[PDB]
Amino acid sequence: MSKAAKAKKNVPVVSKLEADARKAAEGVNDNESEEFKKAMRKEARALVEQFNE
Amino acid sequence: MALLGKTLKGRSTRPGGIPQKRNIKWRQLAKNQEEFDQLKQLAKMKREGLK
Repeated sequence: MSKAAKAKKNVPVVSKLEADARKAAEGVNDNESEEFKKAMRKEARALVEQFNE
Repeated sequence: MALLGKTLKGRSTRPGGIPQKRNIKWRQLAKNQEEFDQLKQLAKMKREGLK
Protein backbone atom coordinates (compact mmCIF):
# COMPACT_ATOMS: atom_id res chain seq x y z
CA MET A 1 0.00 0.00 0.00
CA SER A 2 2.71 2.45 1.09
CA LYS A 3 6.49 2.38 0.77
CA ALA A 4 8.99 2.22 2.24
CA ALA A 5 11.07 4.35 4.63
CA LYS A 6 8.84 5.05 7.63
CA ALA A 7 11.40 3.44 9.93
CA LYS A 8 14.38 5.57 10.94
CA LYS A 9 17.75 5.08 12.66
CA ASN A 10 17.02 6.77 16.00
CA VAL A 11 19.43 5.75 18.77
CA PRO A 12 18.48 5.74 22.49
CA VAL A 13 20.38 7.22 25.43
CA VAL A 14 23.59 5.63 26.74
CA SER A 15 22.49 5.63 30.39
CA LYS A 16 24.31 2.61 31.86
CA LEU A 17 23.86 3.19 35.61
CA GLU A 18 22.27 -0.23 36.26
CA ALA A 19 25.48 -1.32 38.06
CA ASP A 20 25.15 1.33 40.77
CA ALA A 21 26.14 -0.72 43.82
CA ARG A 22 26.21 -4.39 42.81
CA LYS A 23 29.96 -4.55 43.43
CA ALA A 24 29.83 -2.07 46.33
CA ALA A 25 28.62 -4.82 48.69
CA GLU A 26 31.16 -5.36 51.46
CA GLY A 27 33.36 -8.40 50.89
CA VAL A 28 32.79 -10.07 54.26
CA ASN A 29 32.53 -13.85 53.96
CA ASP A 30 30.19 -15.99 56.07
CA ASN A 31 32.08 -15.73 59.36
CA GLU A 32 29.79 -17.59 61.75
CA SER A 33 30.06 -15.87 65.14
CA GLU A 34 30.09 -18.09 68.22
CA GLU A 35 28.15 -15.71 70.50
CA PHE A 36 25.14 -15.70 68.17
CA LYS A 37 25.10 -19.50 68.33
CA LYS A 38 24.94 -19.82 72.12
CA ALA A 39 22.40 -16.99 72.18
CA MET A 40 20.17 -18.87 69.76
CA ARG A 41 20.68 -22.06 71.78
CA LYS A 42 19.23 -20.21 74.76
CA GLU A 43 16.37 -18.71 72.74
CA ALA A 44 15.45 -22.03 71.12
CA ARG A 45 15.38 -23.81 74.47
CA ALA A 46 13.16 -21.03 75.83
CA LEU A 47 10.69 -21.44 72.97
CA VAL A 48 10.76 -25.23 73.39
CA GLU A 49 9.67 -24.72 76.99
CA GLN A 50 7.02 -22.34 75.65
CA PHE A 51 5.81 -25.12 73.33
CA ASN A 52 5.61 -27.32 76.42
CA GLU A 53 3.24 -25.11 78.39
CA MET B 1 57.92 -23.20 112.50
CA ALA B 2 59.37 -26.47 111.17
CA LEU B 3 59.02 -28.94 114.08
CA LEU B 4 55.74 -30.36 112.79
CA GLY B 5 54.84 -33.96 112.05
CA LYS B 6 51.09 -33.87 111.45
CA THR B 7 51.45 -35.00 107.83
CA LEU B 8 51.28 -38.77 107.32
CA LYS B 9 52.34 -40.15 103.94
CA GLY B 10 50.23 -42.62 101.98
CA ARG B 11 50.83 -46.23 100.99
CA SER B 12 53.74 -47.96 99.21
CA THR B 13 51.98 -48.88 95.95
CA ARG B 14 53.55 -52.08 94.54
CA PRO B 15 52.98 -51.81 90.76
CA GLY B 16 55.49 -53.57 88.58
CA GLY B 17 56.54 -53.83 84.98
CA ILE B 18 55.26 -52.41 81.70
CA PRO B 19 57.12 -49.09 81.26
CA GLN B 20 56.45 -45.81 79.47
CA LYS B 21 56.07 -45.68 75.70
CA ARG B 22 58.17 -43.73 73.20
CA ASN B 23 57.60 -40.32 71.58
CA ILE B 24 54.52 -40.90 69.41
CA LYS B 25 51.81 -38.28 69.95
CA TRP B 26 53.72 -34.97 69.90
CA ARG B 27 52.46 -33.66 66.53
CA GLN B 28 48.78 -34.58 66.95
CA LEU B 29 47.80 -31.08 68.15
CA ALA B 30 47.20 -29.91 64.57
CA LYS B 31 43.39 -29.94 64.87
CA ASN B 32 42.83 -30.07 68.64
CA GLN B 33 41.18 -26.66 69.04
CA GLU B 34 40.02 -26.30 65.43
CA GLU B 35 37.76 -29.35 65.64
CA PHE B 36 36.53 -28.13 69.02
CA ASP B 37 36.21 -24.70 67.41
CA GLN B 38 34.72 -26.32 64.28
CA LEU B 39 32.79 -29.44 65.29
CA LYS B 40 31.12 -27.37 68.01
CA GLN B 41 30.31 -24.62 65.50
CA LEU B 42 29.46 -27.00 62.64
CA ALA B 43 26.04 -27.55 64.23
CA LYS B 44 26.11 -24.85 66.94
CA MET B 45 24.02 -22.75 64.53
CA LYS B 46 21.26 -25.38 64.86
CA ARG B 47 19.22 -23.15 67.19
CA GLU B 48 18.30 -19.97 65.34
CA GLY B 49 16.54 -22.52 63.18
CA LEU B 50 14.32 -22.92 66.23
CA LYS B 51 13.08 -19.45 67.30
